[PDB]
Amino acid sequence: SYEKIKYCLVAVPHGNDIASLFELDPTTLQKTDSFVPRNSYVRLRHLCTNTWIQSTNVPIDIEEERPIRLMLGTCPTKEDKEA
Amino acid sequence: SSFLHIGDIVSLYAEGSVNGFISTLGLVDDRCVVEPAAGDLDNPPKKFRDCLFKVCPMNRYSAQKQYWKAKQDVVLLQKLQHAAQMEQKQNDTENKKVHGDVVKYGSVIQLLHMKSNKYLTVNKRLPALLEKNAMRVTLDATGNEGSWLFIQPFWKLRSNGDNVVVGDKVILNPVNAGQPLHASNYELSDNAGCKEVNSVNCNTSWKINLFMQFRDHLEEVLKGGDVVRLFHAEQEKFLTCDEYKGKLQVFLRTTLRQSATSATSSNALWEVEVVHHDPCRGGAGHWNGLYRFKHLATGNYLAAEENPSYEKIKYCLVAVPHGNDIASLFELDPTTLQKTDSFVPRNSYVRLRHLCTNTWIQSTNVPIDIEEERPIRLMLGTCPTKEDKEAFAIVSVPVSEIRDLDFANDASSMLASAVEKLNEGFISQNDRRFVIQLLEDLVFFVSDVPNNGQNVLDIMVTKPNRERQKLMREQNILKQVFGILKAPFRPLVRLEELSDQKNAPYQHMFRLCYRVLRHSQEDYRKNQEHIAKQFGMMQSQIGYDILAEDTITALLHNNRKLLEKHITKTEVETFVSLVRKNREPRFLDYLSDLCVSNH
Amino acid sequence: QFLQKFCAGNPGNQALLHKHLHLFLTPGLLEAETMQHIFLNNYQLCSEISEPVLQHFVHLLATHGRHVQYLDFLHTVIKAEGKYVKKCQDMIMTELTNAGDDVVVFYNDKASLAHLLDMMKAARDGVEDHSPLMYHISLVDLLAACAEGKNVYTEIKCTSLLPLEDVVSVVTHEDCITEVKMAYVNFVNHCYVDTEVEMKEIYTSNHIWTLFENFTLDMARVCSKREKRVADPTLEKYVLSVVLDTINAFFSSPFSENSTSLQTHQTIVVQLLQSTTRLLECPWLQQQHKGSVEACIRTLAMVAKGRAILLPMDLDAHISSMLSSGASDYKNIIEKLQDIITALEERLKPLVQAELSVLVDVLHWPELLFLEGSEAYQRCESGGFLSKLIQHTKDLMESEEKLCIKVLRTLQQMLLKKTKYGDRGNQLRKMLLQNYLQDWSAIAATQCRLDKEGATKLVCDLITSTKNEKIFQESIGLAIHLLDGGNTEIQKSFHNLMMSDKKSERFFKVLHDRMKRAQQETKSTVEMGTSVLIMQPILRFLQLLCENHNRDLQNFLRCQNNKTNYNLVCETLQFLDIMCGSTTGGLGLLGLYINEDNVGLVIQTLETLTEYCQGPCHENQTCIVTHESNGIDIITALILNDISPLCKYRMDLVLQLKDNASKLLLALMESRHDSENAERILISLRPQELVDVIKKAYLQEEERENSEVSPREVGHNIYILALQLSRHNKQLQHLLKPV
Ligand SMILES: O=P(O)(O)O[C@@H]1[C@H](O)[C@H](O)[C@@H](OP(=O)(O)O)[C@H](OP(=O)(O)O)[C@H]1O
Repeated sequence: SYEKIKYCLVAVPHGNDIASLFELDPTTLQKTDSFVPRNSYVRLRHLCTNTWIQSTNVPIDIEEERPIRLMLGTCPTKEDKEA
Repeated sequence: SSFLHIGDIVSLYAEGSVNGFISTLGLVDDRCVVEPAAGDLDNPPKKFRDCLFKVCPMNRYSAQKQYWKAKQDVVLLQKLQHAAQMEQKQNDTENKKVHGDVVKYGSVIQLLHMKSNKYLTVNKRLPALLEKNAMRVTLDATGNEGSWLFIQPFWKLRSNGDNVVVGDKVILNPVNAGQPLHASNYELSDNAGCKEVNSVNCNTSWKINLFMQFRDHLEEVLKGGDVVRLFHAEQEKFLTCDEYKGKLQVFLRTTLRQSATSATSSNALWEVEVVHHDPCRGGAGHWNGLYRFKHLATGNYLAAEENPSYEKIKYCLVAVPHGNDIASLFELDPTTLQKTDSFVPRNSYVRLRHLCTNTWIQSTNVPIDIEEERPIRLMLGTCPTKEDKEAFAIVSVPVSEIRDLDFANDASSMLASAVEKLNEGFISQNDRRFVIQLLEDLVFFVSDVPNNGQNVLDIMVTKPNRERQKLMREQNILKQVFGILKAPFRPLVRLEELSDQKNAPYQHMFRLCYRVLRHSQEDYRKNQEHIAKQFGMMQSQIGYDILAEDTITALLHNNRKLLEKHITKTEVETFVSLVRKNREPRFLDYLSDLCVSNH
Repeated sequence: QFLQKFCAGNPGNQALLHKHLHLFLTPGLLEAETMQHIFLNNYQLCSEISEPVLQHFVHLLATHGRHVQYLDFLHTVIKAEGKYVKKCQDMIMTELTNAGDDVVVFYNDKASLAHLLDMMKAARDGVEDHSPLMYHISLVDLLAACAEGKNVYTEIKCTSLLPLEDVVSVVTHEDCITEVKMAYVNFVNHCYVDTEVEMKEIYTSNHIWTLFENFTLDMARVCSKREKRVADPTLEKYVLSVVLDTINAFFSSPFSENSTSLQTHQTIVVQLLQSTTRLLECPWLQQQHKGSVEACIRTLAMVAKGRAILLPMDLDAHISSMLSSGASDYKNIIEKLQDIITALEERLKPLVQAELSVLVDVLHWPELLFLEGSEAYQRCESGGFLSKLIQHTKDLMESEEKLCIKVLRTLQQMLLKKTKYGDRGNQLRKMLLQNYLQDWSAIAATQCRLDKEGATKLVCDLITSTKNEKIFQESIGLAIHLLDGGNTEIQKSFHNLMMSDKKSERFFKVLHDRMKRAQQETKSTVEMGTSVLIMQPILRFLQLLCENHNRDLQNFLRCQNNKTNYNLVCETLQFLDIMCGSTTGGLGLLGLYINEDNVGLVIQTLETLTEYCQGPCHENQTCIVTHESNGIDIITALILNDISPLCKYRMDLVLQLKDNASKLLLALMESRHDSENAERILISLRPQELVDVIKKAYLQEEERENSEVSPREVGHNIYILALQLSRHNKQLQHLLKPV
């Protein structure tokens, strides 16, 4: 249905395709590009599409009592409030 | 990316109900307003000097507060004063010691306004003027204990104890009030399109936009936003821009004074802008960088345009209303051999080059105003070749002059609006009240005496301020004052009916105007001659209680030339006739003073 | 209805019903009525009321509907036995503001004002027992009660909700009932005339004068009705109670001096003065109401004299004359039983002490009860009963608070010196001990044995995790008793536990949180609040830890190896600075902050600071000397500036304060050769004043008659302080040289 979410996160059976490649963008200022510290906030971006993952408040399972599943999307813009 | 540091100059951008930078109304107003229509992050407001705040550490005010309350026995007062001075000294050294320290979330910081040198504070006791629910936020010179503001995360990504990063959205929570700052949606009646800032529970987020770093804030280097004037060493003239025939033109003003450097002018003040990728960011200037020059008096940007007649000057310097175009970009070429391309030293000779055209600015001896007596405006041109005999010294400006210019510019703009409103025919009670408030403020400005409730109309000046008087004349405010006198008596108000209580508010306004004229001229020949040029209007209005006679006597008392030229038999006839009608001894005294001048 | 009558006027039944409070915490008008009756005229229950009750009531009002039973309960909760509860007012106001506009409804719009008038005329005869009109009246009264307390934000919010113009417009209408008029007047009195907000709009405005002339009209109608025998009790209460109070509040305030400047205000003031003059003439007024009327007349009269108001001769003479006049056998059995009860209680009181003292002695050596050679005897010989007591005390903390408190008190008595109860008590103790069971060194042995059992661990566990003030206080007392006499074994045990235990961070945090609360309470004092009393035991416990020159313990008090360090050393210095007034206190106004009550605590703080420095530890000395609170100046001011107000009736306390201050300063630089400490103290000190105070101490032999600490001794200590300082200051060395 396209909404502000142009692309939706989904699970693919095979990861050999480039569509499963992701980079990590640090939230704070790290020392050059050294090892990623454990327990650190990161932002996920799609290499193939060059988009940043965003969270949406549209439940996937709308047709049930008290939906608990929330769709995750990607947008070209960067949202610094999400990590 | 960089971390926020104490002493950095940053602009706060409120995100929420209203999206805009936080600024303050000019003049003496202490209110803070967020203007959504002024601009956004991509396009900062034209007057960005009001949105700049410096971050300072905590400054204790317990000793100062105890002094102030006690003032508002003698030995005790002196002891309190010594402590307050000691406390002020202890604070001053602490800020210097803490300078350069990183700012961490959950810490207390103070925001200081650069233009007004006033701390942004919150008063819990007094509610906001517009939104009674919220508390009051205002700018205070010394700053009370409410200046302290906890800087707290707005994102869940940051946490208490984390260093504040530039561009992070933060919440400023006052220590005492306990309610975060909030950009209200209540439009201010005084100024359309301006909102209000008050302390109340909300979801507003303030984004930290960096303008200049603490390291680059050195006073020995040229920095973005500095108020400097360009002095032509070869011709010993100051760069200036003025309105000649309905169009603003740039030139070099010829000065008859023996010392050219002393010919300081309010219209010769320029502001240096460092152009970077980020419009909000400023910072220090480099030799290889690009600069923009802005006229503080008007706000136009210096640039070059095709010469109508071409002469050796292919392109002539002119002022353009908007500086976004590349035509306003200029480069600085050092005259001496400097160390690589480091910071431009303050008070150093430089040559201006046009990036778009790749030409060097030159001075020409062809006056712009040829059709006038003793022309004083000289055209400035540009040529492809380089002339090593010409440069532009960057002379610094004191803080007092820039503050006065901002006051004069703001006062002139409102007076022009008031003149237009009066010329239209109808003015509301609120508008005339604001005009009266502005007039008395101007009267205090020219007089310079502290405001302690004394009547403005009855005030004396021991030593007139020459600088303010010159600013008063140059900024055309006296012309606005003359317009305020002319338009109403053209009818909205009639002189013969002024005695009626219905017209009483107007009488006070006219009285204030003459006080400005009287205080504007004192021991200055140029102001006296300029005011005396409209002798007809003042003479016609004599007889009514507007203090017109007092201004005329004061102006002509110390000037023999004007006294002989203007006072003919007609004025004596008017004075004696008024004496007969009133039989008031005051008029006799005025004639006696008129008879003898300068003893 | 039976329940409400049962708990009517007797707090005992109210507490008894409150025991099963959770029964009534359900929606229902009857339940709310019972809740209101239970919390009626009971300060203890009202002050002890917890968040859930108030939150639940606010939720019901927001959701269940607009009802008055909730407001009635809230109103009784705020006021109990004639004294307001600040906590309840703040909590109620915060909940009302956060709830939204559903709970709080104010009719301010033009349509709303018309709606008010339409109901107001409908209920002209009277107010129904269940209607939105009285819901608004109760809300107005509730807000006024909340604004009565000292809270600037609460008054600002209340002022915003009901502006001055709205009150004038509603009251001035001819179709207005007395109930709303009295409520609005009370609200104005509690918010506008009496307020901490600097705006003070009421004192400078023309809106109030409309109320004043309306008040004059109301009084005129009241007296006319009295003459016509049409008296209405509601109106009589209105004019007598709130109208007089509002008039008194305005015209007795210091901001009203400039309020009355115009002729119109002057005439209105005259109208009020003559109106009350007519009111006092009538005899129907009672003595209780006469006093209020006379007070208003006196306040009005003095205002007239100050402003030189002009009044008609006839009433002016009458007012002056009135002012001058004012200036110039079942009962036998019941009583007999009461005396017998008192006599028996007094007679048997000494024996209870002996009976209780048997418990601790039994706990000392439980072995004797069990037969020799049995398993129980062996277990009791090496810990056993006592060991389980300490271990299970931690477990029962949540199960029974009283049992743990009693155990701790019993343990404290175990670690305390025995006392002679009396002849009868001694005989009972000896008889009981024979029936059952068949010195500093002793105290030290007892302390070591309890530490072996786990008393130190128990005290640490109790302190770090506890939501009960009494348990925390008892644990501190037990620690002080354990460490009394400067026992090294207990001090080492505390050090080992703090290092090994991972919860020592919570221990330091709670002490830090407790310390700051004391400073805030001390700052707010400008009798003693609960925080400051619990301050002293913490300082005593810390001092005992650092007793006998323990360097490592002193270092851990300053800073530790954990992630976030709390420096307990400077908290005492800050507290002392605020207690004495800080900078202003040391600027010659020292005597204006130290009272007879707080001398003891100040001495404890100074003594604790001295013990910290008397390591000799350099880190503590520099930390106190270089602290930003500038506590050195006040410390010096103690020696220089004598506490004159206290010296008038108690000089020994001043001398003790001087002695402790001198000792602390000596310890600050006792073993320091650097001039940084000497430079800072010298900057705070004045060499000329030091020689003067030394001279006064030498000549202060007059008060030596009744001085426990000789003024000569403290003078010599100050001299040694001066001599130590002369090494770095040339000027002080010169004066100190005698001729
Ligand atoms: O000492 P006097 O008689 O006042 O003369 C001053 C000066 O000699 C020039 O006439 C003029 O400077 P420029 O011609 O260089 O402007 C200046 O006005 P100014 O204040 O407008 O410079 C005068 O005030």
